[PDB]
This record gives sequence, structure tokens and C-alpha cells, in this order.
Amino acid sequence: EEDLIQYYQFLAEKGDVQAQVGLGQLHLHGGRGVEQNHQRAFDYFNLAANAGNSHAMAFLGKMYSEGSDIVPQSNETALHYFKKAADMGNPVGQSGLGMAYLYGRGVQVNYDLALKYFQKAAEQGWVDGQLQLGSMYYNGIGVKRDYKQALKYFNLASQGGHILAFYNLAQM
Amino acid sequence: LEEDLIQYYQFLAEKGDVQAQVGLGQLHLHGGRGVEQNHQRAFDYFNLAANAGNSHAMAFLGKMYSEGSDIVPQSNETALHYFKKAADMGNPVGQSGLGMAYLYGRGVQVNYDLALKYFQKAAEQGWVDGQLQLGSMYYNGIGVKRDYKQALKYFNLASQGGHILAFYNLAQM
Repeated sequence: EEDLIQYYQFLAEKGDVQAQVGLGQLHLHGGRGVEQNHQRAFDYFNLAANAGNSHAMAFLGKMYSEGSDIVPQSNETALHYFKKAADMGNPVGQSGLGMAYLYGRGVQVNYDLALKYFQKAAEQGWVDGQLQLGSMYYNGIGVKRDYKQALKYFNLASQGGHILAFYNLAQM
Repeated sequence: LEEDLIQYYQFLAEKGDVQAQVGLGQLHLHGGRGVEQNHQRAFDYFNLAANAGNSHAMAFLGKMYSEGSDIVPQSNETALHYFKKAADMGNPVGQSGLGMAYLYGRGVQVNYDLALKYFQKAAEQGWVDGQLQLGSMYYNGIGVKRDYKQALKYFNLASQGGHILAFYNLAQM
């Protein structure tokens, strides 16, 4: 079991992008056998992102949107990354741009754009995108109020994004 | 007021809403948010929705038929009927159903080629179980020659909850 973690660090060192992102995330939270390190997380994420991995880009965007002493907070490079991610089209990126257009974070407030981004994320099962979309329907922000739309997306979010999510969690 | 929503769903299912029939069916199948475990109402909702063309309803039926109960008397041949209807429509649960069927010759002749290809189709869709089956086959060289790295890829996917982003979703379920 320890060998599997070291094997992964080995494959990541040799350019396995999947391994870089996976490990990046485990250091970001502390994991299977992995001790938590934001340093190692940011470094892995830069590796995979420079290789073009959309998930890595989005993780960076997050770390810049919510800055620590290792990654100092900056909404401008968080935007840079959410936009690279979203172009490809990663739901986390789509959500990020969504928030930016909803609240004018580094961009002019634009409710249609927000709406379309949250919808794109929401379709891909991204619970947050669904929550955001639900709020906009509930509060009639991007659109005219539809409590039932809100109900649909809130329901999806509560199921974990998809009716089958339970079963994936049932084995995790 | 959650009860009012459960009743609102009962209302929508009763008026032909396929999603609501399937959703409530699932809640009755396991026992859930405000809902009592009831295999009978589960089976009725699943039949209602399957007749309407819903792949999830079909797959659920396939499941309670491969795995018999007192309500649903076991028949892996109709379990196969439904897994095949679901799989025809891209449903990962169905695809996985055929996969098991071919892996272990349940109501069908053993065929590792088919098991492997059905598990691939389901795994592609983030379905943790299909990823596990596929991983097992590569790891123990069942359908093909042992491919430790393939095995590893799918085990990793499974361990992440089917997708690297899955943890973030499943944390809010």
C-alpha cells in the first residue's frame, strides 16, 4: 500500500499527468496514505496544468481564488485559470467563470453569461453548478423566477448530482 | 415541509413524470430521505417508468430480478432482458449488468471479450463498479493479458469515486 503511493509519485515524476493531478489533490486534502502538503499540491497542479490538464488548471484557479501563504490570493490569475479550464470545458472552470459573472469578480456583471456557464457545469453533474443554477432560478437573477426549475437543480444537487451518484458512493 | 415535497413528488409521479417515478422508486428501494423502504412501491414505480422508456427504471428492474426478493421472484433471464434494454440505451448500470452476466456466465455463455467491452462502456461514464470489474480483469488477466497499469488506472478512478471531481459532489449528497 505504501509502495502504490511511491509508485504514483514515481509515475508523476516521469510525466504521468493523471498521477500528477491525482497526487496534487491528495496532498491538497491529505489522503489514502498521503500526508497533506499544499506545496506539493500546487507544484503537482502546475506540472499537470502546464501539460494541459483542465482539472489541474481549475484546481490552480481555486487555490488563487482562496489564497494561502503558499499561494497568495489573486482573483486575476484565478480568473486566468478558470477561463483556461472552462474553454475545454471543465465544470469547475465553468462554475468559476459563472461566479465571476454573477458577482462581477474581475469582469463586468453579466447574468446571461453566468446563467449559461452554471448550466454547462450543471449538465455535467457538477453539484455546485446545480446549486448556483438553482439559486438563480429561485431568486430570478438571470431569468424570470421558476421555483420548479430551482426544485429540479436543488434535487439533483441533493442526490449528489445524478440519480446514480449514491451507487458510486456506495463503493467508495 | 420535506413531507410536502415528498408528497409533491408523489403527485408528479402519479401524473406521469418519469423522473419522479424513478426517484421515488429508488427511495422506496433503499429507504431514504423521508421515505420508507418498500420493494412493492419500488417495483411499481420502476415498471411505470420502464414502460415510459427510462433506462434507469429498466436497470433497476434488471437489478431486482438478477437479485431476487420476495416481491420480485428471481429470474436472471428477465434480469437479462432489462439489463439489455438499459444497455441498449447507454445506461452504465445495464452495461455493467451484461458485464457481470458474461464474466460469470449468468443466463448467458461466458465471454470475457463481451464482459471486458461492457465494463469499458460503463467505466467511461464514471460508474465505479464497472471500473472495478474492468480493473479486476486487467489485474488478474482474465479477459486479456495482465496489464498492471490499466488495472491501476481503473482502481484509481474507482477510488476517487469514479472521477477525480466526484469527491466534491459526493461530499454534498
